[PDB]
Amino acid sequence: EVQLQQSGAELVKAGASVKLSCPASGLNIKDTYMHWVKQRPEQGLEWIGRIDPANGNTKFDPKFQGKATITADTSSNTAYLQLSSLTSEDTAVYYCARGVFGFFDYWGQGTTLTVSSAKTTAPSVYPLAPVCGDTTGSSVTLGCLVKGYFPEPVTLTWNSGSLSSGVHTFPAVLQSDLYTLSSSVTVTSSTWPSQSITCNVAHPASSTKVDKKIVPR
Amino acid sequence: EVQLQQSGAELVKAGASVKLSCPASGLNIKDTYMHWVKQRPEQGLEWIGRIDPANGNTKFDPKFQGKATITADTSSNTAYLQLSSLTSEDTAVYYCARGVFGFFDYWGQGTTLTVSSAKTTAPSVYPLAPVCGDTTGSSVTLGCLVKGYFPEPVTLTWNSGSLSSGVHTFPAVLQSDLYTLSSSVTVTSSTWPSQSITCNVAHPASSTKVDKKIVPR
Amino acid sequence: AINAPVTCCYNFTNRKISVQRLASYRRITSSKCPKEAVIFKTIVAKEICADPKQKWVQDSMDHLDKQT
Amino acid sequence: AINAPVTCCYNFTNRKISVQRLASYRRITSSKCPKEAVIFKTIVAKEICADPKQKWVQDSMDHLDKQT
Amino acid sequence: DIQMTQSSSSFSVSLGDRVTITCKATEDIYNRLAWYQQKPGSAPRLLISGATSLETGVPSRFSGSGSGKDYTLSITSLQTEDVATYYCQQFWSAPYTFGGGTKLEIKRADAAPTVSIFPPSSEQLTSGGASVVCFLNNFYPKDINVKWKIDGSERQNGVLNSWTDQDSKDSTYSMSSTLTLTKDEYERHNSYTCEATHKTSTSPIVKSFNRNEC
Amino acid sequence: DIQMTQSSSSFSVSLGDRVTITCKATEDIYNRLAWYQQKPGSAPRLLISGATSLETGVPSRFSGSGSGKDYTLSITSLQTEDVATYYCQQFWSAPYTFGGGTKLEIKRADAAPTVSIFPPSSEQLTSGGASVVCFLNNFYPKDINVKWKIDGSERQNGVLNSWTDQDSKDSTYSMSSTLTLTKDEYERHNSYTCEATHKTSTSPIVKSFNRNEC
Repeated sequence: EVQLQQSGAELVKAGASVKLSCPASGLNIKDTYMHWVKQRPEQGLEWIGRIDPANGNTKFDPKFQGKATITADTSSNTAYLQLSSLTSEDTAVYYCARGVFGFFDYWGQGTTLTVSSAKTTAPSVYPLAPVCGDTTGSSVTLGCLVKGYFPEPVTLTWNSGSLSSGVHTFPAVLQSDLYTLSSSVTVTSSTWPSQSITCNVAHPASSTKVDKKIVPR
Repeated sequence: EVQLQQSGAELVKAGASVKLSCPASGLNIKDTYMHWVKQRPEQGLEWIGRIDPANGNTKFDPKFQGKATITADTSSNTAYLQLSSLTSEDTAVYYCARGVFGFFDYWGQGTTLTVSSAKTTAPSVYPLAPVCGDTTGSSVTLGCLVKGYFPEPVTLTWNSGSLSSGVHTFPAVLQSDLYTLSSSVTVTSSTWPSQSITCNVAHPASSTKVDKKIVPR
Repeated sequence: AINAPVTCCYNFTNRKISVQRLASYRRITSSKCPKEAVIFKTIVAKEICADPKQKWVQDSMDHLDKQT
Repeated sequence: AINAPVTCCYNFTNRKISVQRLASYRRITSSKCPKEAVIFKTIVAKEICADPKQKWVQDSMDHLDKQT
Repeated sequence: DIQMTQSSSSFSVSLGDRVTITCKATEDIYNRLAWYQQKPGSAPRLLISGATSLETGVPSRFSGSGSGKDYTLSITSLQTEDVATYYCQQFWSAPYTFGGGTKLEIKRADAAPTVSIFPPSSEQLTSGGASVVCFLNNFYPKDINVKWKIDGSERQNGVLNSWTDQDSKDSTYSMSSTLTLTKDEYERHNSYTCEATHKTSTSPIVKSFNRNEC
Repeated sequence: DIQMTQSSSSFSVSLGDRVTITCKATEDIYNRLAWYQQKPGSAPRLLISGATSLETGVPSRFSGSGSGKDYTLSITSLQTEDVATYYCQQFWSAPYTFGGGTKLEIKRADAAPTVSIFPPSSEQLTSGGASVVCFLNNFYPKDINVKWKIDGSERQNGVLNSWTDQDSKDSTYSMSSTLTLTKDEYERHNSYTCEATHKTSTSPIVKSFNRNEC
């Protein structure tokens, strides 16, 4: 059936330009209109423009004129979205979709675009253990502070994954061009520090894997 | 689109058996019913039987049981019609057609089956010219008697084809295992025998071509 | 005439249908379709694609045809 | 539901249609079809397949939609 | 089995008028009838199925109707390409069966045949055979009868006949009659006559030649 | 441009009941409205177009209606897989525009957050940084406020927060608050407190630790 593939992820410096691609399979983009849609957590979904791969004509939401350039290739059955002189206001998720009528019945999984100047940086993993006054309840809570890495993602598990209940891994946040993330796990007092509790942080982009044993004090 | 090809022509001795084939293209015979139909000038159209290429089941008109065997091959997308211990009563034109419902929307051009014991025989071409008492009218008529050949067909033309008006080429007839055919052409008295009139008989099966000039007396 | 739409069947119901549920049927034979099919119209105007070769499908057709 | 028939368009009329001849239209988008299309219903119930991209086809849609 | 029959096997018609072909089933067939068209050198073509359903590529001037056991095909403003044979076929129950067919021919004024007779060629005599050929060309209507007479007696053995379909141009018909006999038999007699009987004359047309003289 | 707005951006609902989402257009759009569903990690999915047309692979419990400028999506016997965000979109005229979206959340009993505070690890101090982390786990409803206090003063700089979506299992929510400051600043003070304000109590929950002692 119809299926659209998208670049997936992109890291570009502020002021630079980027070209996102969306290859289609299962249909011929000549027979339709290919659209691009921007999405930000805060301001939601925004239609950018469309292109008729048959004649190369485009239609834009004035708000994106001179910042967005939509182009296509009927041979490779691919649609393109060019963004110029990027700014932080441009970082978001970009979807391309099909829709001769105006609504969109087929979407690409989307490509995340982060406008940064950061470089691929390994993460720093810090253990999170209770203090002296903290060690009385029935269940104890340990954590992990993964800080200073770029770009995303950094998967994370506890005891190689055999410790899944009571695990809370919070979404990453940009802290002055570097991501910070945390994860907490809750076990019962009896099992810690008797049993060993370790967090395993992986950061594919830097080919790093780090294990940090949570030790008291 | 849907198109069925058929063997075209077949010459088999009386008492022998034959297997006609009908290759399909444009559709998959698995999805339907493949039928065979017999047609004779005298007794018309006759449905023989059908086969479900999916399971190999057949249905016959009792009148053909033990004389007709329908089989198919989903891989080659071909249907077959086997006829056993042939008799002159079997010589006719055989069509194969598609039709899950019972009527036939797609046919093969058909395969002519002639039950004979004759062998490929070159034709004998005889000229047909008027007598003495015959040579008075405004337009004269000359002819050609093509006799003793086998099998069909024997195309025929006059003056290499530049003499087409007033030409009557009659259908072939079986005369004791050998075909006989004739053609007549009518021209004006002035043009004959002044102008040269010749008939050109071709018999592909024997790789023969014969030209016979029509001369008076 | 040539630019009329063509209705086709891309699936065949795998569950038989009660004749007391049928109202009419159509024969689909366009070479434009993946294959010949039968479209049943239920008492409530619902359309259902069925296999022309299944005994019940043929028995239904015979019934709807012999019907009024 | 899954075994319903799908109507598709295998041709597009190459001759524009007068709006005074139109009664309604359908949007064809099934991936089962060769491509997205519009089916016009004429005053006399005739169905005609048209290209979604042609100006007159869109102008017609806008009209039939803004109609009653 | 169900037997299908058609009113007539032939109709003489005019370009432009309405033509109706009738089919009658041996028993009710619940609109499970199909109509076919067939021309001299090819397979039949489906025009209508379900008694009313018109095949896509078929001209709208063709239509069919009826019920129970009686059906009819109708062609309005007949075109020349429409001249052919039409068959009805039932698909209610096997064995499937067709009607005997109805052939359409174009009507035209009467026309007497042009008769020409030919003695055996020398080439053929050299091989022991003796064939007398006779052409009866461009006559209408299609019915015609040829009789052979040797010295005055009617002969029936050794005669082979062939007919042509209606001419797309003048709408007439033609025939060829061949009398074939051993060279010895041929030389045993003298007068060879060819006699055509046709609507165009009360008296038959006669062409003949004497073997002796030239 | 046409502006689309939805009644609310959020609804707390129960599995099994009927849910209605409303859309209002800035001007008549003649049934040229579409509805989409979107879950946290993927593109929006078309459910309905033409205001009434249901996409094939879409469950029959979803339906839409309305006219002119007012439309509504309706979900009967809500399923857990149905919990997501719904957007309305207009395609009457470009620029095409969507509604701000309506997020569905599952309702459950109140639950106070479980608060845990953590001092900077030794590893981090070695690099000059000092991060105090605080987890507020499994609380409901989702609204919550965290405040940081150093020795008793409220601080707002250097704090980074993160929240999790509703837990597919217990339906609660969680939060992480991090106070980050130079190792020198960190050692410059003593008491570090984390304060949670939540529906579950008039008085905020407080967790704290003194830098000097263990």
